[PDB]
Amino acid sequence: GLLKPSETLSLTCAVYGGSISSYYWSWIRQPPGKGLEWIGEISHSGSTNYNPSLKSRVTISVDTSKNQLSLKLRSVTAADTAVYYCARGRDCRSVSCYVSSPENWFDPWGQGTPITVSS
Amino acid sequence: GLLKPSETLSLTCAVYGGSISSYYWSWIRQPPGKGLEWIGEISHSGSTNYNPSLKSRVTISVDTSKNQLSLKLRSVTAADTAVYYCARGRDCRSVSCYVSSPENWFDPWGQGTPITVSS
Amino acid sequence: GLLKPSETLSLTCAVYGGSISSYYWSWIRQPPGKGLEWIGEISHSGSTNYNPSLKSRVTISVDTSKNQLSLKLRSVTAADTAVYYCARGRDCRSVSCYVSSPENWFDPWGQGTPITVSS
Amino acid sequence: YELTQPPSVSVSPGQTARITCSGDALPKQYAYWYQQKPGQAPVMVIYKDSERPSGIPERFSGSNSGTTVTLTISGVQAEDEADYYCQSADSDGTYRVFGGGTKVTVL
Amino acid sequence: YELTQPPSVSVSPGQTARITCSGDALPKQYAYWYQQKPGQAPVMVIYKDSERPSGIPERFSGSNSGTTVTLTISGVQAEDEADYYCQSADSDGTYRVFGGGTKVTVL
Amino acid sequence: YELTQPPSVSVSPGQTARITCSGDALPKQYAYWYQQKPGQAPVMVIYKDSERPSGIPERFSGSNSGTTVTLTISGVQAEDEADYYCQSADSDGTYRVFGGGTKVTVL
Amino acid sequence: TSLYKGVYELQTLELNMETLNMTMPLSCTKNNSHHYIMVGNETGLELTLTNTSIINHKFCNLSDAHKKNLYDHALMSIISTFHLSIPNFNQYEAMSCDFNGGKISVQYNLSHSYHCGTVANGVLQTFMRMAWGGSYIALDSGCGNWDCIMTSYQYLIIQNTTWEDHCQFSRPSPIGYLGLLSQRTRDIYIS
Amino acid sequence: TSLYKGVYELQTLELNMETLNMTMPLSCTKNNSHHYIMVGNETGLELTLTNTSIINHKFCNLSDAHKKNLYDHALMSIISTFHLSIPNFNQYEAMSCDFNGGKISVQYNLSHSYHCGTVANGVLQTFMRMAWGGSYIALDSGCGNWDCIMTSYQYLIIQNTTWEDHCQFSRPSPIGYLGLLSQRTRDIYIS
Amino acid sequence: TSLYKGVYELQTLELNMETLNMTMPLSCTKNNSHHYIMVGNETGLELTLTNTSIINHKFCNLSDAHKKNLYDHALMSIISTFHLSIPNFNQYEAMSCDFNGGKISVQYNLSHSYHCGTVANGVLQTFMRMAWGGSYIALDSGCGNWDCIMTSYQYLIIQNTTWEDHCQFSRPSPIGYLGLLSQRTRDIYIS
Amino acid sequence: GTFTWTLSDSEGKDTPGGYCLTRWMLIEAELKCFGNTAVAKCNEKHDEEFCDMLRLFDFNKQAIQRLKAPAQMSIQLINKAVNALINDQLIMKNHLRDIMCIPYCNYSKYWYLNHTTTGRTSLPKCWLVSNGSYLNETHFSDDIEQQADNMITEMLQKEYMERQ
Amino acid sequence: GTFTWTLSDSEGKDTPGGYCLTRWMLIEAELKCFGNTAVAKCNEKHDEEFCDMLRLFDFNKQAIQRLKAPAQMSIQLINKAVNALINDQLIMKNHLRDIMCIPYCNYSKYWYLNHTTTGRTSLPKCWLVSNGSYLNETHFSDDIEQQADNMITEMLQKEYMERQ
Amino acid sequence: GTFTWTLSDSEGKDTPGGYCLTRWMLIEAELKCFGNTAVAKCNEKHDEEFCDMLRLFDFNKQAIQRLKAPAQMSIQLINKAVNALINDQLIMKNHLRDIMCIPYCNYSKYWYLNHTTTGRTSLPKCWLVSNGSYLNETHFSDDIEQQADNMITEMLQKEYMERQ
Ligand SMILES: *[C@@H]1O[C@H](CO)[C@@H](O[C@@H]2O[C@H](CO)[C@@H](O[C@@H]3O[C@H](CO[C@H]4O[C@H](CO)[C@@H](O)[C@H](O)[C@@H]4O)[C@@H](O)[C@H](O[C@H]4O[C@H](CO)[C@@H](O)[C@H](O)[C@@H]4O[C@H]4O[C@H](CO)[C@@H](O)[C@H](O)[C@@H]4O)[C@@H]3O)[C@H](O)[C@H]2NC(C)=O)[C@H](O)[C@H]1NC(C)=O
Ligand SMILES: *[C@@H]1O[C@H](CO)[C@@H](O[C@@H]2O[C@H](CO)[C@@H](O[C@@H]3O[C@H](CO[C@H]4O[C@H](CO)[C@@H](O)[C@H](O)[C@@H]4O)[C@@H](O)[C@H](O[C@H]4O[C@H](CO)[C@@H](O)[C@H](O)[C@@H]4O)[C@@H]3O)[C@H](O)[C@H]2NC(C)=O)[C@H](O)[C@H]1NC(C)=O
Ligand SMILES: *[C@@H]1O[C@H](CO)[C@@H](O[C@@H]2O[C@H](CO)[C@@H](O)[C@H](O)[C@H]2NC(C)=O)[C@H](O)[C@H]1NC(C)=O
Ligand SMILES: *[C@@H]1O[C@H](CO)[C@@H](O[C@@H]2O[C@H](CO)[C@@H](O)[C@H](O)[C@H]2NC(C)=O)[C@H](O)[C@H]1NC(C)=O
Ligand SMILES: *[C@@H]1O[C@H](CO)[C@@H](O[C@@H]2O[C@H](CO)[C@@H](O)[C@H](O)[C@H]2NC(C)=O)[C@H](O)[C@H]1NC(C)=O
Ligand SMILES: *[C@@H]1O[C@H](CO)[C@@H](O[C@@H]2O[C@H](CO)[C@@H](O)[C@H](O)[C@H]2NC(C)=O)[C@H](O)[C@H]1NC(C)=O
Ligand SMILES: *[C@@H]1O[C@H](CO)[C@@H](O[C@@H]2O[C@H](CO)[C@@H](O)[C@H](O)[C@H]2NC(C)=O)[C@H](O)[C@H]1NC(C)=O
Ligand SMILES: *[C@@H]1O[C@H](CO)[C@@H](O[C@@H]2O[C@H](CO)[C@@H](O)[C@H](O)[C@H]2NC(C)=O)[C@H](O)[C@H]1NC(C)=O
Repeated sequence: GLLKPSETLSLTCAVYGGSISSYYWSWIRQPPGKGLEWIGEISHSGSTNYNPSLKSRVTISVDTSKNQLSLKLRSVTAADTAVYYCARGRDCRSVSCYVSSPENWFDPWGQGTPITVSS
Repeated sequence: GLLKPSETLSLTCAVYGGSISSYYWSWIRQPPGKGLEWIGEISHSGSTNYNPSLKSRVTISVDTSKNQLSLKLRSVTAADTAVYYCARGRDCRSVSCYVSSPENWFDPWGQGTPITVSS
Repeated sequence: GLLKPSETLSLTCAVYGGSISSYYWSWIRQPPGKGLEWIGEISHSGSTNYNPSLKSRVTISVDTSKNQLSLKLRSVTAADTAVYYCARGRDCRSVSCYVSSPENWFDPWGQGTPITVSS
Repeated sequence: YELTQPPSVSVSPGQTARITCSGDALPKQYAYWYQQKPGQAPVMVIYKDSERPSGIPERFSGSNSGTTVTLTISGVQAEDEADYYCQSADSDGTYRVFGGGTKVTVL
Repeated sequence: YELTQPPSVSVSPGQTARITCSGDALPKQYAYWYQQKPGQAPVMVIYKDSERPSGIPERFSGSNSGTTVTLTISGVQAEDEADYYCQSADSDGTYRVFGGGTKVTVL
Repeated sequence: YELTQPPSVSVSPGQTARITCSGDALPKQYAYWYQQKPGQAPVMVIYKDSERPSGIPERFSGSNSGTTVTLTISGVQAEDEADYYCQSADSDGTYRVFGGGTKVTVL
Repeated sequence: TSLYKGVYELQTLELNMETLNMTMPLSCTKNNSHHYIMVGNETGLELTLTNTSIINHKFCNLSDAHKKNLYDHALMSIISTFHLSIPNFNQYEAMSCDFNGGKISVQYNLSHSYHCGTVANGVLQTFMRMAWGGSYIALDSGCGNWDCIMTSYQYLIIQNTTWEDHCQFSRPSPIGYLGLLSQRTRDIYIS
Repeated sequence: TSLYKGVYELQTLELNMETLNMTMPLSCTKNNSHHYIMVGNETGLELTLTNTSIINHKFCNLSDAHKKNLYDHALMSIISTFHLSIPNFNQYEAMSCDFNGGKISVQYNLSHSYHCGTVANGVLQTFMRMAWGGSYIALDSGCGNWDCIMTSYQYLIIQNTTWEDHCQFSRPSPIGYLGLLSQRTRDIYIS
Repeated sequence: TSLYKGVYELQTLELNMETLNMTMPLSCTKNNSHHYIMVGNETGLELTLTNTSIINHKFCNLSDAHKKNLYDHALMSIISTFHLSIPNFNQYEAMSCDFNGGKISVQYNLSHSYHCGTVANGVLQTFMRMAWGGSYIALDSGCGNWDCIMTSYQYLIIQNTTWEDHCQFSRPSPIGYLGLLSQRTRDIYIS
Repeated sequence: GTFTWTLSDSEGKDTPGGYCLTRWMLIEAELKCFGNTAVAKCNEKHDEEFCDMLRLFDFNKQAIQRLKAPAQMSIQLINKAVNALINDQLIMKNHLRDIMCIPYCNYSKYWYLNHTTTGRTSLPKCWLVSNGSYLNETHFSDDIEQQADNMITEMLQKEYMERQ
Repeated sequence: GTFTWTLSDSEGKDTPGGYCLTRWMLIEAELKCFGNTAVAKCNEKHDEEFCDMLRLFDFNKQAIQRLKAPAQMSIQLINKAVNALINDQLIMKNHLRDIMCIPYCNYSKYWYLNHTTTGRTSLPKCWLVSNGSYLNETHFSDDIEQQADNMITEMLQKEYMERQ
Repeated sequence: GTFTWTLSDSEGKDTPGGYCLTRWMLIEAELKCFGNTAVAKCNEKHDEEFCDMLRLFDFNKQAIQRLKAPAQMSIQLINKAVNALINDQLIMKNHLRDIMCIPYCNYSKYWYLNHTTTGRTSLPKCWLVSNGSYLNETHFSDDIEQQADNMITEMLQKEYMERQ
């Protein structure tokens, strides 16, 4: 929907699916007319990484009782208008990648949810 | 022979042979009508082990000047009536078994010496 | 030439060549009518060893700006009359022999310079 | 950390299109390529530097030469007109970067 | 720590007698078997779980199945009537235990 | 530390001369042999215990037997009349010792 | 269970570290406020995080305790290990003791300076290590904090107790104590 | 470069130990008299060999410094490592300090007894190790002298400074400091 | 000798640890009451188990000894190793010293409390280790006793002596001393 | 300094060169024998939590059988003996893992692979702990598969050495 | 006690099982990837200066990514962690070499051999220092040649194991 | 931390890569050379008393040849250098053996097997001590036989590697 400049954006990839163990789920956005920007990712262990320029305003989490993946972005000050997407990423079944993985990718994409920010 | 209840029993397997280096010598007794009971054993290094229920009353030693193996049992209070035997056991030519050996056996047996305890 | 008993002897194997990196250069002397005596040696790293009986009076060094190998012997008290020689020795291209070498030899010899010590 | 892609290429139908991507972390990191057609989410076309995911036509083939990677579309079809993007992580991993995106037109 | 043996078996002459012994330390410890006839000292019959000592007739053969061990006397002779005992050490070694003893009669 | 050599040997022309050298460090240290003719510097004849340096005639051959080493001159020529010396280091290395020197005459 | 490669069964093993009691101190966790170190059987120490002080002395008369020598040496050596292992412990006013008749009682005041470079996050690191494998529940902290460790409690009290089986939250292990033996002389200031 | 066996190129690698600044102290040498230990960024210690004293107290009031606790703990732990690592330091009159407002200033008098079994060749061994990989230029000694180490300077002064890039003679390295962590309790006399 | 497998001769080797004298202290046993630690040549320490005291002071004025600095530093560092390595040494009244003119004399009273958790079985463990490989003859104990070690003697006296070849019961070895260097900070109580 | 303690003889009948854990050392109260192909590795590895625990348990066995009982329980023996028995830097490793929020070993639970026809097993690996509990198998099944391949490799090496 | 720290995953695309050094760790500001045949050796060797530095750099990477930034810079983490990361006796070795006037490693410069067709490299060795400067190649070319033969041997062993 | 000291070159003429013990280090006053097949093992083993003594003796050789003589005899050099030279946990191992009434090494006497045709020898093992004296050969001849088989195995491995 429509957000005001000081509001928090909350998106859940309930439609696509999420919080599936063994996978590193991630969020990506595409401002209209622009290329793709990575927001952040969450490992099956709950560990996260965020785009360093965005990090201070963003939370990615998984609700394991609901099996829902969600993004919360604070202070959505106009510039955040974009289409937001989930992607499933790589799996992990080893200890070494449990909390961090040198690589990931975005194989299936969660359709895309346009977000408009205005006043 | 005959022992009184507060006397010490002293047996030497001089007849069979004993205190032969490399072997773990042991003492066994058989109360009349009963099965066999292990008393204790001595390694060629002089180290010993005793039946835990008997231990506090029993000494096994080797006199290396005499080449004689002997048993001393204190407070021989009637219940100790039994035939007593020596057995040669296993040999040892390695450091690991010098003072203790996980296993032993009783291959030759030293005939048996009936002991009567009474008043 | 001729030296007095309290003078220092200074010889340079400029004619033969010297201070060539990778080699252990050495000095040897032969008192007239006698066998050969080792004086000392210097490694390409500048490290030296001297005949223990002579050591306190002898310096061996290399002048790397001049490419000259030289010997200085103090208190040349008559007994030092001898023919003095340089020898090139073994080479070294490994760390282990840089400052010390269990073995050496004297393959080319630097002709020989007779030294007379008198008053 | 940035990846560089040409903003566009053009290919006549039946010819081969090549789009490239470059960056310093590429000798260590794998590139992945995605295809986005107007109105949809991107679909992965090349996995790791060269491997083609199931469902992707044989026309698509990737390769690399160290600090650069590329996607080759052989026998380009009108069906292949799209915006293609590369991504790879930074030298230390963690941060994932998409390139600018190359518009591939089929004339 | 105890070893369990049946108190007795009976075998017709020419048949096979089997006496068993069981305990928890047996997968780690070896059993030894001894034969005692009235009036004498026991003689070892089976060494380790199965090996026959020199001088012992071929009739005697041992075996094991983990926590149990056994002595088989094939072709039992009247000569084999005796009290047979097993022994083994406890789980940690050190303490040596004899079983109850099985009386083998030859009927 | 000292090395022992005979003070002299004599050989008729065409015969074989042998000069020896001994010492305690020799099982560890290599000996080297030098030839000195009157008026010149010594020239190495045998390198390590047996190896002949280039330029040295085939007549010269060394060998060792543990604490002793030797130089054999086969087919001695008048050209070989000289003072021959052995050297080796002490047991710990560092100190280099020459032997007394053996005068080899060719009669 | 399940087979790997069609032939290897995955199996598990759990160790009974209780049998190590006769040679090594064993550290247990009961709940957020109570942790225990048992030495052999019969005795041991109780480590309690509380809001109630027991000592208000501001004295720790160790030289007197040593002269009298009525204390159990096996407990005193655990305490000196604990104490000596606290990094940068430069606030002695934060530590009070009462050694009396052999009774051991040591109280650390975590509210003294109450967050890096404070008393509490020094004392609590040693605590976390000695009661490791359970003590983390008592700290008001998530993971990723190696220094700035704080709890809501004001005092850490160490007292001698009797043996009882209190290993309800986590099992006994000699590991915390043994690990601290290598930290005894690290991060100790001059005078 | 050159090829070994006709196929192996010899190549080199140099490490940038500057990136280790955020977790470990890095020791640099500027010239014969000035050496530095940087801790993170912003601060660190300056080790100076001089002929000018700064402290003439003959007191080192550590207990007062500890009570006030105004000093940077990361620098104090470097100093206690330095001090405790000095072998056979039995001359306390050779050490003066001035801890004031958190200011750190420690002065060792090398001219006190000024050559084996002296003060200077004790203090200078620790110095040589903490400033290793550059400090050798400050010693009036050739190689082959493990004990009788002397310099011409009279004082070794340790003071807190600010961060500046002073690594002119030799590059920063954590190795000197890390090596000293194993020497903290060696060669320390009784009382 | 004998051949194994018909081809391998069993041969022996004995080490001459005397040549290690110039870099390491060497510990010897002469008889039940006298043990020695030689340092280089010329000097060393004598460890004597006796029934005759030499010091009746009940003072150990180390700070005075340090201020005067007349003692041999190589012997003082052996003594501080010995002392600091004694586990649970909480009885200072059991130790008297007389440092005078550089003279070293230290006396431990083993009869002070005279059997686990006593003075004697603390001091004697360090003794057994420093004089290891011979000292066992002086202890009134069989094998199997790691703690309750007692002797019949009342005092352990450590004094400086001159070099003499006293290695009659057992050969010199650096091993006892070197082993103790790892025990210097273990089992030392607080204050 | 590296640990030096060696394990006592505790071989199984079909497990020579190995080491058997008796029931009092195990929660399950079962007797478990590991062979020499697993046990020998404890003398080479510096990083195996299982092997260090194996030494602490063996130490206790020998100390209790060999030494006379003390008056009061004392811990001097372990304070001096500990570095000969375990790698104290493993404790530090697991401690750092814990702090850095990485799965760590708390030394109580181990897993191993056991071949269903031969009885040959791997040296037990520590089951790791994260956020108060044990990791699921689904979080480390790739490491388990690697262990299965390491065992297959070793079996093949054995037969090849048989070919001489 | 022996170091226990393991390196994080930092594989190159053609360098699996290895470890890549990113540009900020190197003076040259280049990316350098070493394979598993060099890196694996760090878990066996106790005497390689390169491997210990490799652990200190890896430690920093993980500590900075995993731990929350401190208030003021503290060195408690390294004072406790250091023995798990490096062999402190190498520092002592190089220190003694220095004192005894023997070429020593000051830990900043390393050399390795790199095969011109395959890209396979040796584990870097420390370039040694003596009398204020680096040793010339002409003073250690025999050690370099030995390293070249060790690599040839290993390559041949690999093909032979391929023959099965 | 693991020892780091390396032995100096002391090869015999027919014993390259080995290490020779000169007469002043031996009671017998004989020169004894051990080959590389025995000596190389000292860089892998953490538990060999002989190898640690070999390092202490080598240390002395280098310290006396490389360092200037001190004023008065000082032991600072060993107090700092010792852990780089020996495993202090072996001292602890032998100490615990002694206390627990188990034969222990007191570091003075060693034995080895020497092949009568080739001169190849084993790395010396410590002759153990119990109850004030040395153990008889009759108390450890099975360990000697095992060493003989280990040497035979190694010889065969050598020829097999020759077959390529
Ligand atoms: C590791 O474990 C072993 C086994 O326990 C232990 O070995 C023992 O070491 C001691 C010390 O070296 C050995 O003791 C020597 O024994 C000889 C022989 O003694 C017998 O025969 C004599 C004959 O006269 C009898 O009197 C004696 O009672 C015995 O029956 C003695 O001769 C030795 O004494 C001399 O040498 C000593 C060296 O220090 C001197 O201190 C002593 O005063 C004597 O010196 C005189 O004679 C010298 C002759 O060379 C001469 O040079 C001197 O100037 C002077 O005139 C000494 O008592 C003992 O036999 C070994 N036991 C064995 C192998 O079973 C190790 O010591 C132990 N630890 C270490 C580190 O190795
Ligand atoms: C403290 O520890 C030091 C070592 O750290 C000991 O000092 C050593 O003492 C020994 C014994 O005197 C020195 O040993 C050397 O023995 C050589 C033996 O020679 C052999 O060969 C000749 C050949 O004709 C035979 O006759 C003889 O019988 C032997 O078989 C001597 O030759 C050595 O002499 C010196 O001079 C010659 C000639 O100039 C040189 O070639 C030698 O290299 C050497 O310089 C020597 O006597 C040993 O060298 C000493 N070491 C050191 C470093 O000095 C102390 O004895 C010990 N202190 C105590 C109290 O025990
Ligand atoms: C890490 O552990 C915490 C505590 O156990 C988990 O958070 C709890 O989740 C349950 C639902 O499963 C809630 O009912 C509790 O109220 C939560 N407790 C707290 C303190 O938040 C957390 O989910 C775990 N993390 C992961 C990735 O599993
Ligand atoms: C352990 O050592 C003791 C002391 O050497 C041995 O006991 C001595 O034996 C001799 C006879 O051989 C007697 O004359 C002595 O009187 C005994 N001394 C003591 C103190 O008892 C003991 O036999 C040795 N043990 C073994 C198994 O050999
Ligand atoms: C060891 O280093 C010193 C100092 O760098 C070298 O000595 C210098 O040599 C130059 C000529 O190359 C002279 O101009 C300087 O005056 C000398 N300085 C000093 C202090 O003597 C020395 O040559 C080097 N040793 C070796 C073997 O190269
Ligand atoms: C803590 O230790 C003290 C000292 O041993 C215990 O108190 C003693 O208990 C005995 C029991 O017979 C009394 O005779 C002493 O008089 C008591 N001494 C003191 C100072 O009170 C105390 O009980 C222990 N604590 C616990 C919980 O058991
Ligand atoms: C050494 O440390 C002292 C103490 O932190 C520094 O001096 C303080 O500087 C602040 C700056 O805002 C002042 O407010 C304090 O009053 C000063 N305290 C004292 C005791 O002077 C000092 O500047 C540092 N040294 C250097 C070279 O920076
Ligand atoms: C123990 O050390 C003391 C101190 O060095 C020795 O006594 C000194 O001996 C010198 C000899 O020239 C005298 O000048 C000093 O006056 C003596 N000082 C004292 C305090 O007596 C003492 O001899 C040494 N002990 C032994 C056995 O040699």
